[PDB]
Amino acid sequence: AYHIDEEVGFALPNPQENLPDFYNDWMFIAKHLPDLIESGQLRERVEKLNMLSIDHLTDHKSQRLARLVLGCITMAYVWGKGHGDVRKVLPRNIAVPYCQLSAALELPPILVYADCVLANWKKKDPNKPLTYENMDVLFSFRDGDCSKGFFLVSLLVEIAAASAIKVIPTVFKAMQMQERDTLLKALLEIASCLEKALQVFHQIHDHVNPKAFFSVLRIYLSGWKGNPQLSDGLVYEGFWEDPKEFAGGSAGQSSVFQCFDVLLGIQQTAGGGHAAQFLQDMRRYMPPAHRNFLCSLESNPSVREFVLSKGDAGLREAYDACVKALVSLRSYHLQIVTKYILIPASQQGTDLMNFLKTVRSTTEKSLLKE
Ligand code: HEM
Ligand SMILES: Nc1ccccc1C(=O)C[C@H](N)C(=O)O
Repeated sequence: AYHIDEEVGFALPNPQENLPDFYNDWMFIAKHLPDLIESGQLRERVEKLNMLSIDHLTDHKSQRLARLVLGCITMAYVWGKGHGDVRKVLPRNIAVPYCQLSAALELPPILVYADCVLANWKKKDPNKPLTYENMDVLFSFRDGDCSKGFFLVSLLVEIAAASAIKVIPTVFKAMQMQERDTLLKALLEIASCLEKALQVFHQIHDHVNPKAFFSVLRIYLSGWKGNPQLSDGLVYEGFWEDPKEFAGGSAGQSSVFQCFDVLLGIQQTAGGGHAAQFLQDMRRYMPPAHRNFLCSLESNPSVREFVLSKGDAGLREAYDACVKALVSLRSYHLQIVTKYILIPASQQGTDLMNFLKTVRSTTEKSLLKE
C-alpha cells in the first residue's frame, strides 16, 4: 500500500518500543548510549556482544525497531565520544545481523531518516494528540545532543505533510475523471497543508541549539561516504570483505519535498549535474515502499501538463500555490541550515549552500504565472 499512513504519512505509525527478551543485550546498549559513551565503556560492550539471530523478529515494526537499535549502536561504535577517535571495523556480531536485517528491509546498513526520525518516537499518553508535549523519542546519543528536539520536530513536519499527501489520490482521480473543481479544491488543500507544515517547522528553534546540533548530534549522524576519517568506508566484519561507503544523511532523506516535486512535475530527478545526482542517491536511503511511491507518481500523467493544457487561470493559481508553499519550505530550510551548520562551522558549506539554493530556484522556476 506504499506504507503511507493517513495520519502520520511517511512516518511509521505507532512504532514498537520493545524487542523480545532475546534481544535485551542490544536493547540495553541502545537505551544507554549517553552513559556508555561518556564513561568510555560503549565499544567494550559492543565488542563483547554475542551473535544474536534475527529470526526472532517476526514483523515489520519489530524489524524497524531492531534496525533503529543496531543503527544507533553502530553510529556510537564508529564515532565513540565524537572527537576523532574512530573505529573502522564494525564487529562481526553487530555487523552480520545488522546487514542481514538491512537486506530484508532493503535499506543500507547505516542510520537513516527512516530509523532515527520515522521510527524513533512514542506518545507519552496514547489519548492525547500528536503534539510535541505528548511525544518522546526512543533513543538519544549523548546528554545535551538535542536529539529529542531534532527528531520530533522533523517528525511533526512529516506528520503535517501527511494532510497534503493523503490528497494526492484525489488529484489523479480528478484529472482522470475530468473533474476541474475537484482538482482545484485538491490543489488548494495541498498548498494549505504545506503552509501549515511550514508553521510547524518553526518549532525547530524552540528545541534545537546550534552548538549541540553542529558539534554533537551532527557527529553521530555522520556517515562514511567521502569522509576523510573513514576514507575507504566501513568494514562490516563477517559480511563483506572490503569496506563499503554509505552516506550519513538523515535530514536530507525525507521523501516529503521529492513527493511534491514529483507530483508537480518539477524536474529535479533528471536535470542538474550534481543536484539531481544527489537527490536521486538519497532515494537509496528511503524505505523501499516509499521509493516505489515516488516512482509510481513519476509514471502518472503530469499534473503540470494537465494544468498547462487547460487555459484555466484558476487551475494555474492553485498549482502555483503548491509551488509557492514548496519554495517557502526550502527557503526556510535554507535559513535553518545557515543557523545550524553554516554559522557554527565558521565559528571554529558554500558547496552545501549552492546545492540547496539550486533546488529552491529550480522549484521557483516552476511557477506558471501566465
Ligand atoms: C525538520 C525537518 C526537515 C526536513 C523535512 C528536511 C528536509 C530536507 C530535504 C528534502 C533535503 C534535500 C534537499 C531538498 O530537497 O531541497 C534536505 C537537505 C539538507 N538538510 Fe534538511 N530537513 C529538515 C531539517 C533540517 C535541519 C534542522 C538541518 C540542520 C542543519 C538540516 C540539514 C540539511 C542538510 C545539511 C541538507 C543537505 C543534505 C546533506 O548534506 O545532509 N535539515 N533537507
Ligand atoms: N534520552 C534517551 C537516551 C538514551 C536512550 C533513550 C532515551 C529516551 O529518550 C527514552 C525516552 N524517554 C523513552 O520514552 O523511551
